[PDB]
Amino acid sequence: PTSLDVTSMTSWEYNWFGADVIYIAKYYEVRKESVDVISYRHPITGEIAT
Amino acid sequence: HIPLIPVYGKRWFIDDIERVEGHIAKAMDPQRLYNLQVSMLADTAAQDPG
Amino acid sequence: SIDSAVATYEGFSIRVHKYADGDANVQKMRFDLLPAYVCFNPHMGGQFFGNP
Amino acid sequence: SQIVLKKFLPGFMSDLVLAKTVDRQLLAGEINSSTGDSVSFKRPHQFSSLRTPTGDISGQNKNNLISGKATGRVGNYITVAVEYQQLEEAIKLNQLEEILAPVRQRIVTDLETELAHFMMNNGALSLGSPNTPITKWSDVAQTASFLKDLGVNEGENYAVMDPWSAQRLADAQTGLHASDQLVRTAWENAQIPTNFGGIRALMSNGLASRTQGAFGGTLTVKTQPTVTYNAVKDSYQFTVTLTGATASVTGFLKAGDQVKFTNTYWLQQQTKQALYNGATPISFTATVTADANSDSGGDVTVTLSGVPIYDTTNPQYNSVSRQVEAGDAVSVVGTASQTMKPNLFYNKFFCGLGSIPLPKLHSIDSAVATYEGFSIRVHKYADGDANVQKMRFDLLPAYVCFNPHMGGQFFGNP
Repeated sequence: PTSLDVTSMTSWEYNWFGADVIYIAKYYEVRKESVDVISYRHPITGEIAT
Repeated sequence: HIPLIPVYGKRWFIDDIERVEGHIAKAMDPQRLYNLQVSMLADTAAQDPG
Repeated sequence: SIDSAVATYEGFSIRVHKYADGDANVQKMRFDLLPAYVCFNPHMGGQFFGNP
Repeated sequence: SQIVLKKFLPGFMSDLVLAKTVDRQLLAGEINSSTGDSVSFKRPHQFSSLRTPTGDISGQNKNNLISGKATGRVGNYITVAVEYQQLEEAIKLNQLEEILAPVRQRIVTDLETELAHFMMNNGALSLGSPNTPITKWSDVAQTASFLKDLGVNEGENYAVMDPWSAQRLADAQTGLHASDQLVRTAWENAQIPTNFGGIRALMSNGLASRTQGAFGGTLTVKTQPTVTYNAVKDSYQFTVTLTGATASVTGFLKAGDQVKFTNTYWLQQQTKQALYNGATPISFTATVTADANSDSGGDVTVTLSGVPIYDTTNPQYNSVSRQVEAGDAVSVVGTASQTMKPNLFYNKFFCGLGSIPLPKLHSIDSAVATYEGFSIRVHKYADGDANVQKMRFDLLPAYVCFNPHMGGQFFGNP
């Protein structure tokens, strides 16, 4: 059953007649992560490449 | 693609419903008031000639 | 000024009102519907059973 | 006397150290809508050893596996409500910000008072005569010495004292002989340092006070109670009947009094050896939970927190040298019916504290206010046809006691 509207705001809706839609949402976050980079140093066609 | 090509005068998306407007919808009330005023003046004027 | 919503089922729309009594600290919901019936002509329907 | 300024005068407030020092981590967001109104934690296990000189003994009289519990529950609501004829109320106080200040303070003060009452009702350990106030360095160092003697390590130990006692300790500190920094600090600000005698000393003015409750006669236990770990593995409470009391008195034993058993001593929980306090052994004591009356014949049935486990089939859980049996002599600390404000000492893992978030009431304007880690829900409505607006404030606490044997009361010892 997917009928779990996310916090259906019900913010003073004034209208006549209605629609049957279900509300879902997207959630964006930013995080600081530790990642290890590899430095390739082949002399051919430039050498330094991280 | 679907071979149907829609054309709109003015279109907006207010509350989950596509709402359109042309160039006549805004002026029906003054016109249908003017008609009533003209008729109600005409019959009253024709009522009493002299 | 009462929170409400509309639900659909088999092409029928039902209005739900959610409100609360404050001092008693109770929350209550109600779903409402209003039907209307008409009989155009009695001579176009009835009950049928197997004849002997 | 008609012109009125818009600035409120300063008022009075209490102090808050108990909530900040108690553990608010383990029970945090655990009583949800799915768990229920009560949640429980596990208990550590203890084992006992056998002493035999042979090795091909693959079959013998082994240990047993028994699991304990510690259950925490919710409390009553904290509510303050105000009503007003909004005409008169808005004539001279607009938008109602000045009422916001003394409602959160009242709620938090009530929460702290309830927490102190709960702690002093559920604590087990006791020290010193309630008459003598705190005067010297030993009166504070004794709590740390006792706590280290029992064997508690995990956590930090705290002791809370009234403002006047702290002043006496500062006066004693001003008499030191070689520490210039301590002498100067005590002379200037009368402020004792953080670690006082090995335990963290704390100053609090808002501290619950209690009355002893009239008692008299030679008390003694009448029937041997059941104190096996099977019986007391879930609540750490036990019920005992006493005789030899006064004929008929209401409120014979109030909530929080310490009943001391003379011939049963504490045990160092790990090594299972008795405790020696320099010159005398330390006796067992328990705290009354609810008010207990006396019927004809002086038979008083009282429920005590903190149990003298002396199981005979599971020796590994013993905590008292000998089993309490009928005819033993007991006493009650303090005098007949005096009233006093006790001083507290406790480990960090003695009691818990939590709050239950409250959902918004439907079709009622509401808001959330944060204050010293506590969230208060504010509701406004207009019930009634008297042109009266109504407002309410809500907060819901939850309490738990982990182990009664890591806290209690302490006074001065003359």
